[PDB]
This record gives sequence, C-alpha cells and structure tokens, in this order.
Amino acid sequence: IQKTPQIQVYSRHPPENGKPNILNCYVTQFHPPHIEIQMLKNGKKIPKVEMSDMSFSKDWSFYILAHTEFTPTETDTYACRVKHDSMAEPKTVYWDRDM
Amino acid sequence: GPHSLRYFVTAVSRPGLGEPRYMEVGYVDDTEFVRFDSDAENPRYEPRARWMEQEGPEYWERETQKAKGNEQSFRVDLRTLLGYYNQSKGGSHTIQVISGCEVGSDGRLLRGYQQYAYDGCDYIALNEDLKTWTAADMAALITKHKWEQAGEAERLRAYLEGTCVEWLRRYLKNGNATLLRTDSPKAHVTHHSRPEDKVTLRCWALGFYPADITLTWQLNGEELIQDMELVETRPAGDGTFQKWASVVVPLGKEQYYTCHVYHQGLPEPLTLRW
Amino acid sequence: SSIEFARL
Ligand SMILES: *[C@H]1O[C@H](CO)[C@@H](O)[C@H](O)[C@H]1NC(C)=O
Repeated sequence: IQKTPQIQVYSRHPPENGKPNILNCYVTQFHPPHIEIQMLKNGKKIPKVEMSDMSFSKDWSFYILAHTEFTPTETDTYACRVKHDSMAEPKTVYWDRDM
Repeated sequence: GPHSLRYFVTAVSRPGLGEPRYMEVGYVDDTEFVRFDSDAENPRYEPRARWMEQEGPEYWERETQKAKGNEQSFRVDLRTLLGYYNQSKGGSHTIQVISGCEVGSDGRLLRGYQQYAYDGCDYIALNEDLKTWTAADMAALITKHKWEQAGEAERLRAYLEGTCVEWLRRYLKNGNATLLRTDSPKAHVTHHSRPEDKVTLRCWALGFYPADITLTWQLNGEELIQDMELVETRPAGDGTFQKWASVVVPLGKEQYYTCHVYHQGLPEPLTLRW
Repeated sequence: SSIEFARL
C-alpha cells in the first residue's frame, strides 16, 4: 500500500528574531519507508539536521522528525524538501511563521 | 499513572543495493531512549535519552549484539515471506514490529503486545490473553502454526511478564527526573482572515509533556469538535510536544469563541479567546 | 531491552 507523506514545518517556540529556537519538520503517514528529507535555509541545505522520533501509527504508516537549531531573522526563510516514491516531484513545504 | 515500554522494529529489503536496512527504536512512554540503525557506519545500540547514561558498558554490548542478531534473523524472515507470497526476488518489502508492555502506577503488568505487519499490512499479532495468536492472512497462518509448535506465545509471555516489565520499572526509576515530569502547556490564539467575512481562529498548545492533551473550541458552552480542524499532537525537538486546533467563525463574532486546553500539567484547564 | 525475535 502506498501512502503519501504529510509534511509539517514548525518551531518549538513562537518565532522571535535573534532568539535561539528549534525548527521541526514532521513527515508522517507515509509508506513504503524509504524517503529523503532535507531542511533548507534560503535554498541552501542545512548540515546539522537531527532525525528522530521514528515510529508508526495503528495503520502502520511511518512517522519521522527532522529538526535543527536555528535563530529567526526578518530575512531568512526555511523549508523542508521531501522525496518519496508516492510523489513524482520532490515536495517542499515552507515554514510559515505567521500560522 | 500507567507507563509503557515500546520497540518499533523495521526491516526493509533493497535488492541490488545490499543487505536489508534494520532499525530498532525504543520508547518509554512518549520519550525515545534507545536506537539501533544498521545503516550507521559502526552500527551500535546507542542511548537517545540522557538518563540512559546510567547503564554500564555491558548493557550496550549486549543490546548491540541482540540487535545485530535481529538484523540477521530478519534478513531470513524477508526471504521466507517472499516464498509465502510467491513474490519476485527483486522487489523491496517491509516487515514491521511493535513490541512491549504497559504497567500501572504500582508497576504491575497491564498490557503486553507483539504485533507484526508485512508491506504495511497486518500479518500476525499476540492476543491480549498472551496465549494465542491472530493471523491476518494465510501466510501468517503458517507462522502461527510454527510458533504454536515452538511455544512461542509462552516464551513471549515470560518476556512480557518478567523481562519487559522489569526493565520498564528500572527505566522509570533511573529517568524519573525526565519521564515523571509534567510540563504545562503554554497556549495562545492566532487570527486569520478568510474570504466572505469569515476568520480562522487557531489555538496553540506548546511545550507540554506528556503528549496526551485535549483541545476543544466552544460557543456558548457547546463544543465544535464537528467543524474543528486540527493536527495530530507532534514532537517539537526537545522532548516536548505541541498541537493546534482551528475553527472558522463569522467576522466580528470572534469574542464568542473560547479555546479550552486540558492537560495533566494544568491543575485547571486553560481558557482563551482572541 | 527488546526481546530476541522468533522466525516467521
Ligand atoms: C507466482 O509465481 C509464478 C509467477 O507469477 C506463478 O507461475 C505461480 O503460479 C505463482 N504462485 C505459485 C503458486 O507458484
């Protein structure tokens, strides 16, 4: 069975320029498990990205968390790019600090 | 209250690219505490929680061995299933397992579980009685016959009632500062304009622990779980969680809607409006 | 610690 991954991007604390925070990209409900996840700062790939919180739901679909430390700015934009067999083109979700 | 120990196990084959990837991730409640990934340079069973520093080197060696044993033995399971299902030797397939126990406040066993799935679907599972199995299809029915002949259920019951339960108690003890803490949700509401004098009100619950929480929107005392939008509670990257719930309301009529946050960190649930 | 898994 092939399930398309849901992609959620958000911060630990309400965004505040110049204040240390954490950026998360929760990729969920996908199957098969093979998947590529990349966090991006201004179109450039972020190096120190920690993967964690892997698990499955009742219907066995996979869940995985990608997060990294970051400090907001009125210019910087962040996104999460995901590649998965259930998608033709890689999908990019941008962080909406106004959500 | 009750606490649990869970292991999510995954084995994914990849013909033409080498041996199957094998992963073991362990949790005590909603907190990841151990992990094993066969795709790591030097595959070791490594701690994911700071309180796991209390385990000696023998523990890590033993677990690392058991894990590598499982990585090999699952390689055998993947080939076996190909036969059960008469499948091509060149496709990627997945075996998943959830294993663990649950204990109450007093530390006794409340629940035990061992559930397998193949290619994202139910395969076999140990029933709540911890004595009989339930097979999802004819393939799993073969495994069921073997495990009954080997007394697998009995072996798994001894593990759940003894080993599993005992490490869970030990884990809770060593990591009490972390596992038994209660982080209170911090809430707030955001406002968003919509076409045709309607607005989206969003209630956010942040930095709380444990994961379990309830977010409800009300109008004149009644709930709106029906026309409410939300996201599954999620991890925020520092061992805490967050969640949000939204509802669409008539412009100018915002003040009549309140958000209610219930959590075991809130001696009294929160109540916010915009 | 996880249990040693049995063959399918
Ligand atoms: C599947 O394997 C081959 C290819 O489809 C076919 O000849 C065979 O009948 C199928 N299953 C069995 C019973 O061998």
